[PDB]
Amino acid sequence: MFEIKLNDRITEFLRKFKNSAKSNEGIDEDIDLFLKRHAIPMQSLLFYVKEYRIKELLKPLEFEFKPKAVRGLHYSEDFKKKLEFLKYQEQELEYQSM
Amino acid sequence: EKRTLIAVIADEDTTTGLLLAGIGQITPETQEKNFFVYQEGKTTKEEITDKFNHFTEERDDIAILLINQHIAENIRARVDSFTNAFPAILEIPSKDHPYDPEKDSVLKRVRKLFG
Amino acid sequence: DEQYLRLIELLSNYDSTLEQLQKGFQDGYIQLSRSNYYNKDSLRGNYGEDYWDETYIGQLMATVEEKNSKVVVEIVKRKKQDYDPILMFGGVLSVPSSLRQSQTSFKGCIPLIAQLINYKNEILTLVETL
Amino acid sequence: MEGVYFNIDNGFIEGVVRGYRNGLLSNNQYINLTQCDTLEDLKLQLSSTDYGNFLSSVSSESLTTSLIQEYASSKLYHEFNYIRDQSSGSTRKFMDYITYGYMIDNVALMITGTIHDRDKGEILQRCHPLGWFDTLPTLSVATDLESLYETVLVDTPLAPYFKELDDMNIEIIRNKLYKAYLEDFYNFVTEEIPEPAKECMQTLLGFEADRRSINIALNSLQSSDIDPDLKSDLLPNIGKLYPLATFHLAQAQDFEGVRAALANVYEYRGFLETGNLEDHFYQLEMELCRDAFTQQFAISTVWAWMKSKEQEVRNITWIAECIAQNQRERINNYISVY
Repeated sequence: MFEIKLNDRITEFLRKFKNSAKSNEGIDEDIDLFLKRHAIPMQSLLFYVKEYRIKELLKPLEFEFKPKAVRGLHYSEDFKKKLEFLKYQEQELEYQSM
Repeated sequence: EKRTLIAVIADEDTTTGLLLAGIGQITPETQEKNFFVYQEGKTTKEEITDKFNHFTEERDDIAILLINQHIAENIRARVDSFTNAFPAILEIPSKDHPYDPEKDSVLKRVRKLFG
Repeated sequence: DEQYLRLIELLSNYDSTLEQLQKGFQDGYIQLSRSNYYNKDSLRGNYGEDYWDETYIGQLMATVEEKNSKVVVEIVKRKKQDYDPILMFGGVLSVPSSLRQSQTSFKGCIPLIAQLINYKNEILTLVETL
Repeated sequence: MEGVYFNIDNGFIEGVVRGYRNGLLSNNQYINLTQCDTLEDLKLQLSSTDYGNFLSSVSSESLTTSLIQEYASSKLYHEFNYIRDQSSGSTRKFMDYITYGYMIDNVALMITGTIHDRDKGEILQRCHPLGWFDTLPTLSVATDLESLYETVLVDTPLAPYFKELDDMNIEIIRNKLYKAYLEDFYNFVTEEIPEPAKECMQTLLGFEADRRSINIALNSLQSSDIDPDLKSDLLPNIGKLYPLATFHLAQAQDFEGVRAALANVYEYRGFLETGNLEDHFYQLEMELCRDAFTQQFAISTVWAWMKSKEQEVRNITWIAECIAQNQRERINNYISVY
């Protein structure tokens, strides 16, 4: 549903894990992707904490929520123009037909 | 504890889904309508707050109050004012508005901890 | 404090549940919608209002334990009105095969609803504790 | 010949209904709707078709898939009622019969609401406009057999079809009513409808009765209390399955037996083998209606139009659902032959 922002504590702990028990190929690749993604799944964070147990837990929490879908992203420009024309006609209808 | 019934304020389709799940339209005894069918664009904050108060203050047997999350977002202030333990409120996803963690009280409350 | 790590784990169990709650409803709705489609066998069309029965006593009953500072809630069969709710929509001959899938998804949501309530309460207790 | 005498009474009606047929969304228009990504965008796009401003009374925010379905269906019913108004004689009987199915649906809905503890006052808001009749609210006196034919239904045109009151009993009454009604309407078509429309409506009613027979046969397996005698009483005598395959379906008490019975009929074998059955039934219905529109001087064009426009209302609704729910990966699951 949401990941954890890559704050200073997150970055430092990921760097430590990269050369720690979490240095496995899959775990290291996931940590690198999170650094690229600016956030890590918090279940993976708990797994890395277990591997280390190290760094403290307190940090400036910031939850990266799953981005909301952008409505109309797949619209073609011709479709956008068609919708705009239809919207103009609908707006006109409110008083042209009055 | 005498709380043994479930209350819902929801959309018609979410209410239909909950009915299909097994929730009933009225309590097993002294049955009363426990479903409020919110309609988009046809219900003001006053009605939603009134029914929320109806289910949270009265109807002492209501253990769980299931609310479609858009309804809660409409009346977020009232829900934030609400504070109790016998009745438990739970926002559930709607047909057109899926569950949005950015409008969940738990996320903000945990973020306030900074740990 | 090391207990914070457990909090994260707790949150994980919350997060997954939300997704398992994001589905079930998400599926339960679309199949429900697909049941409005296939409306030829339905009484009126869209499954919703005009199909419900106020006389339907809930097949599901929720019990509050209150056995600790963390409130714990469970959902079980309610203790005739206590009939299978799909029959409410004409469940013997007229419901589409997709309404049954919708019912399955919505039932599968309920244990996740109870779990989500429990985890929300535990997270709030831990927030008040820290 | 059909056109020699058809246009004396049904010329204007058939022309108008053929115009409505020309108003059915083509696959291109369905694709354009599919490209829409919000309900308000779908409303704008749908305003460019013959649906026009049917949703002008609905603001962009108040718009919901139930409103879209309700308004499209209201447009369809207003068009059908207009065509019925222009109808007289045998055509008027044909349209009255078309409304008889929705009258049966309304009877079943009212009695289901009655056993469900909903007052008739609110249920009448859900009754289809086509199925309205004077004694509709009076029929549901109580949850007992004294209702309907015993007190009020005798005044309705459904009275001849009636020759306890639990949900299962409600559905048995509804299925018996469809069985009798479909038999009576097949008989009326055979005895009173000119030859091209006669054969077209016979084929369409055969398909409708077969759709029912198959659905009842399949669904009664799910731990239903309907004995094979009752099932035989529920299957219409007019379908393409009658009498061999109908008997096989009635006696069959397992899925494999039902599939064997369907395998006996060429027109339907393959429907139960794969894919969702209702999709196959809808595709066959649409193909039959599209064929029915090739015949010019036929009143079947009315039925073929109704069941076509009704299908359209489903499609426009299903898209409206997938757009509303962001289930675009299945937005194309509609049936469109035009």
